[PDB]
Amino acid sequence: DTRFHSFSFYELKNVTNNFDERPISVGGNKMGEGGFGVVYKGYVNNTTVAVKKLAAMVDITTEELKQQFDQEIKVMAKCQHENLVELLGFSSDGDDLCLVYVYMPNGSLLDRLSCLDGTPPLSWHMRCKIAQGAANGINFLHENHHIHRDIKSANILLDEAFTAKISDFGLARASEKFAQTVMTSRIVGTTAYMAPEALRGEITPKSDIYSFGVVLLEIITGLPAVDEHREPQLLLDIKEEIEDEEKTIEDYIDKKMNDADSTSVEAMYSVASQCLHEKKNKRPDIKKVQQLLQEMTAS
Ligand SMILES: COc1cc2c(OC[C@@H]3CCC(=O)N3)nccc2cc1C(N)=O
Repeated sequence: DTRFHSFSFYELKNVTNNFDERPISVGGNKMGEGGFGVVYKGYVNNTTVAVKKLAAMVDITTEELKQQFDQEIKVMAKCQHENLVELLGFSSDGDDLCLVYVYMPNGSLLDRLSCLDGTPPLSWHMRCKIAQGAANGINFLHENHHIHRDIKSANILLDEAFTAKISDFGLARASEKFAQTVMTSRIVGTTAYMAPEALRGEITPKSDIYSFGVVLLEIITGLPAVDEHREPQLLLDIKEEIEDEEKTIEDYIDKKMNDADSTSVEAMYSVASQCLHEKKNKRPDIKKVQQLLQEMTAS
């Protein structure tokens, strides 16, 4: 139960060069974006920070956007951990709602897997630490009775040491009876990562495990979760191709690595495969996932 800094909108507007939407690669301040806002690089109190300015980028109301702003703050006040991005403050005065975070110099796992802007590919050694760190962050959330509901590589940020930091808690849901699955009338999340039961309205921590399985496939292959000009379009379908012996995990391993070994790659794939079980009750819990990922690098 934390209390955060309250920033003025105009200081955040000033330190981000009037919310310069041009990418940093061309002299702007934009680091990235989501369906609910744009992230800008800022400089407050000599400290580099990230400023997420909330906007209706997809079909969403002002009231729903304010609820996600409040929910992010509420979750960040309760959940502080090594593998969760740190909220420094917020801005609720003036024109837009802003959320200020600790600066993540290596951006998102999605951007690093795609080598966006010419960044060097992540080694298998770094990818293993990222998978372990992301699982430790999800474990902390589930231990504190929170369901993220939007686990994906755009929501796994990378700090100055490539430590994984789960981000975007605007859709997170608390549950005193952590088990006991409930339903919602507003289905939210990212389609390419969503569990079948989440697509139907169910709210359960088992859906976070399924989404994490898609993230593990992106880590192994370097492929995005969805690509409309690829066969298969959805990355999750490669699990079925491998099960039906049409292909092997070796046919899909990211070629942009030089230090992957068959044993640890097959160990990570086995975890991803278990996470992606269509029946939610057959998936492992996050504790089991954490254990399997630790055994993957043990020697
Ligand atoms: C929340 O803080 C950041 C979000 C970044 C980002 O986000 C893409 C989506 C939208 C919001 C989200 O959480 N994921 N892409 C690239 C770089 C980012 C850096 C930070 C940062 N803290 O430096």
